Amino acid sequence: ITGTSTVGVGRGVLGDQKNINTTYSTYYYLQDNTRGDGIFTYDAKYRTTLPGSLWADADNQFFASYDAPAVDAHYYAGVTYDYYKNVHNRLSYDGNNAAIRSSVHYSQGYNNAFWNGSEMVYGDGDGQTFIPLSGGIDVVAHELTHAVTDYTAGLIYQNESGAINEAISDIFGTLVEFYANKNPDWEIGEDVYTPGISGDSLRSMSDPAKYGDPDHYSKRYTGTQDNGGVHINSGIINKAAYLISQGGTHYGVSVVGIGRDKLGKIFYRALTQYLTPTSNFSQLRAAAVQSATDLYGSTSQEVASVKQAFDAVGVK
Ligand SMILES: [Ca+2]
Ligand SMILES: [Ca+2]
Ligand SMILES: [Ca+2]
Ligand SMILES: [Ca+2]
Ligand SMILES: [Zn+2]
Repeated sequence: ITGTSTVGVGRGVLGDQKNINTTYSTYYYLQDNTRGDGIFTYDAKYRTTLPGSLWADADNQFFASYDAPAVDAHYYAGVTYDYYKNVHNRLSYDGNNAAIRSSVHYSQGYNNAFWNGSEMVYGDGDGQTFIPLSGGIDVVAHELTHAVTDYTAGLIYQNESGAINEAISDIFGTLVEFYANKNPDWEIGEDVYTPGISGDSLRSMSDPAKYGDPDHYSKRYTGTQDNGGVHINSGIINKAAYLISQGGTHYGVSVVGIGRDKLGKIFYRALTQYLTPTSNFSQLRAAAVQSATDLYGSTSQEVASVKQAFDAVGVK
């Protein structure tokens, strides 16, 4: 919409108050003109037709419970845009400031959120398994990161390349959660998963086996479910990424951590310069080693740690 840029105030899914960038033109819309070609938030009104209508509000105050998921989808797309721009010098997901569109209130009782190749889509959850999924900054950033992967490596969504695609999204969704310093951790989806149980999450990067996902290549799922285990076998890479960052001993192999910042720089380089659509886990190791080499030298501690981490999870 064409109008004046302004700032509104609302409450997110978890009850926190935040300011959001809006546009005024008769109504106040969830349109943030300050980032790239814009961040746009739509109401899918419990239907599955997309994108729905651009979110319009009469007084720029978003404190209704129906507004909550929109507030957070709009705000957390802005934080994810800022992370990629400030940390990695990338302007939006295509690297050329493409507009970011999200629709909330998709369908009824829908326990999922996803990047559909053109925009973000978020369900409200059924209220037991999930609450509205845009309340989870690691969820928003995990899904928005599929857009970057799609424009760069293009990892296909099946077998080992799909599991790498998923792990890359968990890694960067976690780094965005640490960048916003929103109670950060190495778990995924804990702010929006099961409102009635404290302390769990959908997946864990520091210990994938806590929820039954593999944490070593010898425990990888080889059947056909879940497009060959894309959400299951990502635990092997997530554990490798956690060890590169934090360090630790895993199945007797010791890794000296190099921290989150270097973890993000290595994986971002690996993703945008060496991964291809059919890369497998072994090619991922090679790409991460080559990236660390590029950045820190072939005889650095950083290359040594990337090697130890992949060795610890059985990827050669
Ligand atoms: Ca209002
Ligand atoms: Ca957290
Ligand atoms: Ca988390
Ligand atoms: Ca929970
Ligand atoms: Zn994903």
